[PDB]
Amino acid sequence: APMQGTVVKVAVEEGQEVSAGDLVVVLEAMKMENPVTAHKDGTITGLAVEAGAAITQGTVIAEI
Amino acid sequence: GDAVTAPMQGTVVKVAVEEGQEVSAGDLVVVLEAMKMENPVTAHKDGTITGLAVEAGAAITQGTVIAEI
Amino acid sequence: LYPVAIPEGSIEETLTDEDLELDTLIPDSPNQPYDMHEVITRILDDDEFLEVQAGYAGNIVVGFGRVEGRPVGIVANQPTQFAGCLDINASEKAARFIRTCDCFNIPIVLLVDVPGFLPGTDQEYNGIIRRGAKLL
Amino acid sequence: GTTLEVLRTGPLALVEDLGRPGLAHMGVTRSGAADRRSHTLANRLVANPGESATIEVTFGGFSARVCGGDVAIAVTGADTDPAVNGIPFGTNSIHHVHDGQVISLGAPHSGLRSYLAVRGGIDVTPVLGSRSYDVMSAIGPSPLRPGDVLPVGEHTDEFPELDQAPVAAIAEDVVELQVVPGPRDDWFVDPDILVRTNWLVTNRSDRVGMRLVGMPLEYRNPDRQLPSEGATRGAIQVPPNGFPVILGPDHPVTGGYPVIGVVTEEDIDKLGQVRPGQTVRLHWAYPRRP
Amino acid sequence: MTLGTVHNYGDQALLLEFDSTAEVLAWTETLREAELLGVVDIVPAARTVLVKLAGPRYQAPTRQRLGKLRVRPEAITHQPPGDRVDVTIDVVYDGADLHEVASLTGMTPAQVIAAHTGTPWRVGFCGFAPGFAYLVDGDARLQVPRRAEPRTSVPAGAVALAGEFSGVYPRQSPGGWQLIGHTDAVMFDVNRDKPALLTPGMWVQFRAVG
Amino acid sequence: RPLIGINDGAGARIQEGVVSLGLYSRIFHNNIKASGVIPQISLIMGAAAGGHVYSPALTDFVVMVDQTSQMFITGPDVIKTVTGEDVTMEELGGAHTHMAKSGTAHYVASGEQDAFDYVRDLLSYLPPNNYADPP
Ligand SMILES: CCC(=O)SCCNC(=O)CCNC(=O)[C@H](O)C(C)(C)COP(=O)(O)OP(=O)(O)OC[C@H]1O[C@@H](n2cnc3c(N)ncnc32)[C@H](O)[C@@H]1OP(=O)(O)O
Ligand SMILES: *C(=O)CCCC[C@@H]1SC[C@@H]2NC(=O)N[C@@H]21
Repeated sequence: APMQGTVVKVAVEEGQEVSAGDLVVVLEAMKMENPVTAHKDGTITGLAVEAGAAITQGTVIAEI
Repeated sequence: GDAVTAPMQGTVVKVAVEEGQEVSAGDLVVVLEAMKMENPVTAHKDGTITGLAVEAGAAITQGTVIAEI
Repeated sequence: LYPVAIPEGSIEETLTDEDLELDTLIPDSPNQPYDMHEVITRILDDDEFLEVQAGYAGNIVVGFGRVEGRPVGIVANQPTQFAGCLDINASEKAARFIRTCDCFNIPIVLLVDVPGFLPGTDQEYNGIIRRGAKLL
Repeated sequence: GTTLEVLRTGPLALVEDLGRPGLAHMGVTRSGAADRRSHTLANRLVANPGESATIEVTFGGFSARVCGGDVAIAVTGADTDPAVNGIPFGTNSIHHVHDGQVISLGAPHSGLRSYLAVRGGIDVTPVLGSRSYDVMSAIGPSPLRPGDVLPVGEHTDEFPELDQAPVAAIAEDVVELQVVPGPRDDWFVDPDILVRTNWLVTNRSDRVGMRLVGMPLEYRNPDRQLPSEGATRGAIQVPPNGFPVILGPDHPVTGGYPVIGVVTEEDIDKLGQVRPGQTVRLHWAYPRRP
Repeated sequence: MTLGTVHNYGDQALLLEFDSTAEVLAWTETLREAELLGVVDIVPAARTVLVKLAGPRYQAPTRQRLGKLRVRPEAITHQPPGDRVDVTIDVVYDGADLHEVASLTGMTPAQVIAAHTGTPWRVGFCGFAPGFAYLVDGDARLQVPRRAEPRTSVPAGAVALAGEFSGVYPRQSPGGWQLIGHTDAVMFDVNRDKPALLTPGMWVQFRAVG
Repeated sequence: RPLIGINDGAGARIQEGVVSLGLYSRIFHNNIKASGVIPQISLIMGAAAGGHVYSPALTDFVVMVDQTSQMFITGPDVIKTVTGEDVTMEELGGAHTHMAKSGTAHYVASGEQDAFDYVRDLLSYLPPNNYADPP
């Protein structure tokens, strides 16, 4: 997570394959919705966050 | 966990919410005075106040459970 | 002194992997900082280092350690604060530490990485000349 | 001439300068760089005049490719380990980038905003005489998008004579600020709660303002309305819910809530680096007395 | 009179307090003519003038100079000096609440819009949004109180009044006023040589379209 | 025997490089050896810049001439580039600044002859060395 914020959306299923440039999550912070974009193809493994949960900067959203 | 817990040993100078009040992550729950400084404790998750176990003027130990959910 | 057994052979014959971690420490760009504790803790015994005034004038690190059981005082520029510049507060911090070691015969090891003195009218008006001369 | 191609924006990237002052008769707020000392330092490092524009990158992550010529760059503010072709170079230092090389900023170890300056400045088209963007009115150059092309202006004849500036490390958590008391400090039952409280910065903070939580401030007369009055960057409003708000660079020209204090010009630029979840402490800059 | 109460507004600005908008606007013109060296901005408002300075170094010298200025008595007025209307605004009075809250003060909707059309409005202070302007010194029977609630989605060009104020919303925004009508005049546009159609110190009058 | 330096300045001779720094180090080391042994007096009569300033600081008395001598470690233009404040050499490092603010100066002479007079007055009280009695 690039910043502290609220997980307004989690966009993928546990274990789901993903392509680089798709969206994992959206965080409300800075009075703005910030998308989290997958940086490589892979499988979304152990998706550790729940919608509406608050989280703190640098926490792992998933391994990739 | 769902417990809101006191981060410090201090006295509850103000309770901001009541049980069954809806709260959102980052809303104020209580204020603790210690060392002549006053410190907020805020809700970690969206929910509604339950298990409320502190009151204004109570001196509480570090790690005291304030409320849940 | 603590009892320490000196290993035999040359300095180049006795390099540990922890010593070899120093060869890659310094960033390629002259301006990219690094934590000087990565040097201090590798040249001191057991990595053991008693920092003095850790919270004050963080652009210079001073403190005690041991080298083969001998107590030493370390005085090291810290690139991560003011790029390692000297200032009034660092100069006084290091000057009294050095004079305390010198009273009690503790050898001093200096780790130097200083681009200069910290520029500014606040330093000039507060006496960087008079108080920097303390570390000299 | 030289241009940058924006490969990645990071969470937000804005063109900024010293802003558009004096337009309060049009209702236009000054905006400009949130941390003016960092902005101006980056310009001075590249030997720009300080009104030349820079890119304010928020939470880092910005990346761009230099095309069409060599350019001198500097990055100041939040330490993002700025790098060229993956080789880091110093924050608060100049670097010379050759045609075709890639400039990248990581995530900031502390602070919030990094300013990328280029020799000759980011020469997008000015709006109302400034290249700054206002997040509240959206006046100014549009927030940068991937694939945006940024012109590099013609440089002055002066040359960069200093390789780096030493700068004090940005505080990681507790930020301590000097506040001028009032003018409306007499509106409150006990205004020294302002300096007796460890305020916590909420996730709602942005360029318009930073929103705190703490001990509620109590109005002396909670039904009292305020005639709206001028506002400035670093003014500490107290909305009637009792939680203070510190106005940022894009604050509205006039405000509706009592200003309990204003951060001294010594400290206002430190507000430009405070991230959500940091603690703030306030002290009166000189004795508050009614 | 000779000066208001003056507060430090930080170390970089000074706030002058006044009893009524005629003072604030006459003092604004006085400070504009004073050309005070080191001022960077002047912000008139509902009961105050804020002066912004190039830095803390200027605050005490400026506070000392302020005691030397005196406003021209003839410049304090509540009506236009040549009775002129500088800008005329076409408006259609399809207002959302001119009848429901306001006309119950006494004047029927037709009387409300006729008084509003027939009385000069001053362009007072400016704020809330670019090219939004607080019109003042209009007809005293129109002074319905603020709605005691926020609004939202208030249309671009929407014509409104509340308190002693009238005005036009330049864009979709969270206004707070009663709505009397609408105008298609472009209240703000950065590409117009005068981006704000209304600027403080002018006088404007609405002209009815329906 | 007392040592008088009439420092004038401009720092290290940049073309000669690091040797000028080694000679500064040697001059400072001798000022420290001499410290508390012989009276050391520094007259500042020009822009003592950079390395030239630490030697006066290590001497016992520094006499400056009011409008025409300055000391600073780093110049106004580097100060401008880093800190952004514009300052003149006189404001940054003049004799008034080193008297009233920095506390480095011991006298501010109205001219070079007045500075020489004050140095002769100082020497009239000081002994030649710590093993001698004051005159
Ligand atoms: C450790 C010590 C250092 O790092 S010193 C680094 C910076 N050195 C300086 O230049 C000192 C600071 N500079 C200044 O503020 C002024 O230039 C000083 C030197 C104090 C006064 O110079 P000013 O009276 O304006 O004369 P000017 O600039 O016209 O120069 C006259 C001639 O002097 C020479 N000069 C001067 N400083 C140095 C120096 N440090 N090394 C070598 N040469 C020096 C200039 O080159 C010039 O020679 P010429 O007459 O042009 O042939
Ligand atoms: C985000 O919540 C900060 C808002 C700061 C600007 C707004 S504008 C309308 C209110 N009036 C004022 O003076 N500040 C508030």
